[PDB]
Amino acid sequence: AACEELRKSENFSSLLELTLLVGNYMNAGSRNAGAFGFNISFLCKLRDTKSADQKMTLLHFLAELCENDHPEVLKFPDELAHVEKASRVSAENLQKSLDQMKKQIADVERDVQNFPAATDEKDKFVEKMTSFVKDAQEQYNKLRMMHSNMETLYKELGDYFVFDPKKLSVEEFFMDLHNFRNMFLQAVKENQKRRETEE
Amino acid sequence: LTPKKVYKPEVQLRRPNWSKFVAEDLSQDCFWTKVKEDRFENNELFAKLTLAFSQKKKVKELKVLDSKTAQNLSIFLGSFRMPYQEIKNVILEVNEAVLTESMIQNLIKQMPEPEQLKMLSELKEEYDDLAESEQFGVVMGTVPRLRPRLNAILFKLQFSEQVENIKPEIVSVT
Amino acid sequence: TTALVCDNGSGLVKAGFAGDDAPRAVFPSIVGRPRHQGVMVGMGQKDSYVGDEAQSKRGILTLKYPIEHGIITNWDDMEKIWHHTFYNELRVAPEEHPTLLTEAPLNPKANREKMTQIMFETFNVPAMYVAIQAVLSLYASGRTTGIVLDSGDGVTHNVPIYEGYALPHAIMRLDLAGRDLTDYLMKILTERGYSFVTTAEREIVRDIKEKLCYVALDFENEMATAASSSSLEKSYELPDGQVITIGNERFRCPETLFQPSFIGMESAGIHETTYNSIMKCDIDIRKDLYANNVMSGGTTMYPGIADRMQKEITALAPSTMKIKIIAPPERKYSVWIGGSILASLSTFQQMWITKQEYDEAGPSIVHRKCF
Amino acid sequence: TTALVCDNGSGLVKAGFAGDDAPRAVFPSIVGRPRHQGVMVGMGQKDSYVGDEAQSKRGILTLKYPIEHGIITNWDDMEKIWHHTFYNELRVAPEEHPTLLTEAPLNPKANREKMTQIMFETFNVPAMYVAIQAVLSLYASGRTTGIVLDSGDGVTHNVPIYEGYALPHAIMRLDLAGRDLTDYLMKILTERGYSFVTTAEREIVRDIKEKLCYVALDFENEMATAASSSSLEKSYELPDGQVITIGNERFRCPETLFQPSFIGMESAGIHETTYNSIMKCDIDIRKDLYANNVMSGGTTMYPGIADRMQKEITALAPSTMKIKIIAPPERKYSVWIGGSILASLSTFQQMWITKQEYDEAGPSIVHRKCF
Amino acid sequence: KILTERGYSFVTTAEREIVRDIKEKLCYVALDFENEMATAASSSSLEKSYELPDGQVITIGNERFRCPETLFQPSFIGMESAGIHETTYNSIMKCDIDIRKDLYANNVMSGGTTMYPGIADRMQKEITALAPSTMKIKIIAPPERKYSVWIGGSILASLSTFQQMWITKQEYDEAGPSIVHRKCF
Ligand SMILES: Nc1ncnc2c1ncn2[C@@H]1O[C@H](COP(=O)(O)OP(=O)(O)O)[C@@H](O)[C@H]1O
Ligand SMILES: Nc1ncnc2c1ncn2[C@@H]1O[C@H](COP(=O)(O)OP(=O)(O)O)[C@@H](O)[C@H]1O
Ligand SMILES: [Mg+2]
Ligand SMILES: [Mg+2]
Repeated sequence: AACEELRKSENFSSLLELTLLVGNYMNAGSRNAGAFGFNISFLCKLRDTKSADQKMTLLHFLAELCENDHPEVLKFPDELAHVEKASRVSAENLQKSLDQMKKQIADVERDVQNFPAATDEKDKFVEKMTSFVKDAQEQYNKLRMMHSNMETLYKELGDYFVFDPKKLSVEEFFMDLHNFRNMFLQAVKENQKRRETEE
Repeated sequence: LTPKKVYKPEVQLRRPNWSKFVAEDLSQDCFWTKVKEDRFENNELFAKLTLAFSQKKKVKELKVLDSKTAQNLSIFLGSFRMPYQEIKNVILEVNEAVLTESMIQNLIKQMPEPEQLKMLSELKEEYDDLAESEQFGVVMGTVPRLRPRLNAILFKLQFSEQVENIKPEIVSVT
Repeated sequence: TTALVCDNGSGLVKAGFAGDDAPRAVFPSIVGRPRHQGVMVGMGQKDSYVGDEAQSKRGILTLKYPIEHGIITNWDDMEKIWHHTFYNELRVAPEEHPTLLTEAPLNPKANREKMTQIMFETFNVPAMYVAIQAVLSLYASGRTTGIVLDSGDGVTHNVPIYEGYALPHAIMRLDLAGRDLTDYLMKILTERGYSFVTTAEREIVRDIKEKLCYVALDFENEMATAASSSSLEKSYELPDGQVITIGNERFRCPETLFQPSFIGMESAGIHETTYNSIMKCDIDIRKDLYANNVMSGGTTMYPGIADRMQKEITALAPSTMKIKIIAPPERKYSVWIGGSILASLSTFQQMWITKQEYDEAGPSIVHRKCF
Repeated sequence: TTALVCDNGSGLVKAGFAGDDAPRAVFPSIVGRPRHQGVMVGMGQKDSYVGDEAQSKRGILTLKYPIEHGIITNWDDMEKIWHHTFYNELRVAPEEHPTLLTEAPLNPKANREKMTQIMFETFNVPAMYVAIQAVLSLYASGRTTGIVLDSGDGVTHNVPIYEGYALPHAIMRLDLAGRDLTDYLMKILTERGYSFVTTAEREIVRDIKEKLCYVALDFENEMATAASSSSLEKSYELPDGQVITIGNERFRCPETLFQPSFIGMESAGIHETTYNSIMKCDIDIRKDLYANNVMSGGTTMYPGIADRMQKEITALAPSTMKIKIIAPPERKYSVWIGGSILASLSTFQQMWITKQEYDEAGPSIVHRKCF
Repeated sequence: KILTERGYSFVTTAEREIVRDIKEKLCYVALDFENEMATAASSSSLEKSYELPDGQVITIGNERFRCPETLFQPSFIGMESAGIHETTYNSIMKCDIDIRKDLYANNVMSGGTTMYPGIADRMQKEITALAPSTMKIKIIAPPERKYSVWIGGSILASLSTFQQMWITKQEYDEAGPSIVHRKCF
């Protein structure tokens, strides 16, 4: 379901150009002078960049600049809807469990074939366990086709996002973007509180 | 592609220290190749970024006492906070409700020499101008014959604690 | 410039000036919020009441403690505690007065980080310092060596000090103190039919614990005496006028301090904590530590605790040691009195953490400068 | 008859047969007792859980270590450990199988006396032996000469051997190993906010130390690296699902092995202990001890310890000598493997302490027959 | 209290049985309270009718899910205590840290007050919101949970090991009526 949902990109364009222009002026003469880009998970640490008087932050200064110059950039964090529901990991051991499932069903199907004739009327092994293997191989092939559909959709997103299956820790990718959403809403509300206090 | 604008500010500014992406690691269809941040350029923005993100008297004259004696007395006098003549009266009355072992043992350990206490007693007319450790040595210097008197003070205050220790030991053996 | 001492305890804030014997502002640290529908318009209806006002109007308030076991959880409520204890109680400007604070040992460091950050940013003092409460109790005792058991409302800690040299490998922290005793008394008062569930009733049970409870010298003989005859039973008047009568719960409440397994905690009592903190020390100082058991904090304010502590330590120690529990009558405020010593010392004036050192080194100098 | 090797270490009992390559039964030496109230009648409610079962049900148990610093304190608990490792893990009869035990040097003699008396009266054997662990480690290294630093969970001892002749005046014992590292990690984990007080939480902090900790090559550069950037920080999942993240405490915990003054001990670290054990020997053999520094024990299982040990000994030794730290990959079980050598040797069969010799000589043959 | 909003007055003790029958028959627990309140305010789809024993017919809307919402929200009836899901979470968090992974998998509900047909999904959503995300929140709600406590008594009284734990007549006559504290829990 998440591979079928993940088909959309961009959104953030305008604030990253504003932060890089302000940030290259701050980092000029340092190692980070003339930086072509910066990390999206670093956006929580804009609040850590305090001023000289320690009354406003770089997060507060960019929010005050957007309130004055460009009053359309501030509608960015309402577009971030599935950022909070993108922080999980579930891979790897599904193949090992299904290979354990395929090995154990074949162990059951071998010993059903190798069992002798039932010498008692209470021995109801042969009727029900053949129906179990008929149930299990039907359910495993439902699982194997869905895992192949899981592997094809993971390979389709590998061609879509032009990435090989190595890149992970997406839960730390989107927690910082969700925390930047709450930090920017705090910084706009603090700047509106600071303007109302000065009035 | 083009290199970024290498700014040269007059004042060194506070900066966020990110891990940058160089032009070798940029792809063709990345976001950073299409960045047009020079439309956001403003000299007032750089001016605001430059502007925002750029009785006690304690000496004390020590006429008689040295530095180490005056320091350790005033530490204990600050620990105890009694007036000096009140300390003199409780010693003279031998008030056993007030007096303890650790008060007396701190008094003997931080007591100055009797030659220093006699020299402090010779300058009683300048009592308000002396230091707080030196004010205590004047009031303790009001009693003369220091080492015989203080040992007699020491044994009397220890006698009640000695009787309360020795007597239940004898009764327990008996 | 007169300094300030502000012991931010778990249950009661004790603040006042330096150079004074008694603490000027002693008030409990609670933040109240109304839980009912206000129908009368106007009349100065505040959304929050801090301190004794929260004690006064507590029938229509939910009371929150911002400190739990020495760790400040809610920080805006702690800012309301600090704003009330500076501007309303003391009526002082914080930017013209230094303010020493107190802290439990083995505290998480981010509490010290945010305490230093609020004390240098919101209430921007010229200087502050964070110290240890047991060193202040050993200051107020007048001596130099000794082991201190300081037991407040959240934290009971044993710290040994010999000749001004502490031993940090023998500091023992136990999270069992007067709020746990108040909750245990709220648990055991339901046997007699009296139910106390809300936070308004917790103040009533705490007042019952402060008035009527005491430490038994022997637990089993007192339990047999209270089971046999109704001579130990006492009465108390509730604010609605009902009279309650309690028996063995007078001494079952502080007995959790000597037996923590009443409230399901694995660790041992305060006497075994004191004996293990003595035995963790080096051997040649141990005779000095057996003779100078200094007690402080309000949880050691029961009228049976010094004789029980002497009996338990003399049971644990060898027989040729002079056990002497130092229990002053002013031990409830004594930590503050030690702050009144340490703010008034002439040699302490170089040990302030300044504003300029904070601006140079960030909020990270409080680990390197303090102990 | 096949023999048994039962290394009764402070932390982990390692028991199994003779001639094998790997120990069959590795399980920690804890005895658990329930500390709450049972409400369900029956259900096989044991009064004691021993070993991995005490690891499994550990949320309701108090876990007691029978061994502290190589000295067995509680002897009935050690009888329960021996009963579990004979009857439940191995499922063996000790009346028809010999047993070799390992012991730290400079042990009190009555520990060996009661070990011999329990092994000869309660779990009475045809024969048993008590040996030194460093001799077994030098057996498992495959060499005749060498200095052995063996560091289990209570005892870190340096013993040098040249050509099968040990020097008893150069044996250096230090009571600092992985349990003190566990307690120091419990002390320093409370700095970040995570509190661990019970005996159940000691196993969780021990698992954190086993999975995440490592020996730093340079402590000042690693502290500057961890202070600068959060690249060394690592995350771990608790059994209740909470996730913790630790930084410099990955390498501050084994740094007590090179700096004991963090936990208040006066004695020097393991590198100067090994260097003084080298320099206490005679002058001809020191080069033959400089190239054969054999490490053993689980506490030397950190993935930074051999290069740090080589750097510190190379700093201490003269420069014209080759320092070679012998660090096998199987050094955790290696003492047991040395027992699996020494039980299989044909010359060792005359060195058994038989039952007739014990019944003739009392419990006094164990001092003159062993080391 | 809230059935007097629509014009139906019930003040006697005889009428409490009728309001209890209305609570037993028609009430249910909403999965989300705000969305169900907006749904009931928007359309008349959730409204149901009940027949009084004299012959009158009442019709109720949102009061089907405002009455058992007080279990998850006690501040409707003016109580300082928190809801049953936060009480369950605090009783889990008061336990030791090793056993919580069992307890999150073994939420057991009993009593007739947990017999509403919406309560288990709401309880699972609230505990799943409170717990960390790596925990399997399982709630065991059998269909015979109204009398299951009694059934557990019929488990315990028929046990062979419970024959030694009875308080006899002779122990009562020895120790007075005070042995039940030391013998039981
Ligand atoms: N007379 C008394 N008897 C017993 N306990 C008391 C008494 N007076 C106060 N207390 C307890 O002491 C606590 C206050 O201690 P406090 O001085 O705040 O210590 P700290 O500042 O270390 O928290 C209160 O919670 C109360 O329960
Ligand atoms: N991989 C590892 N990394 C770090 N420490 C370890 C590792 N494995 C074991 N330890 C530590 O070493 C100890 C085990 O060493 P061992 O000699 O088996 O102890 P014992 O024999 O006394 O039980 C454990 O207490 C553990 O703390
Ligand atoms: Mg305090
Ligand atoms: Mg070992």
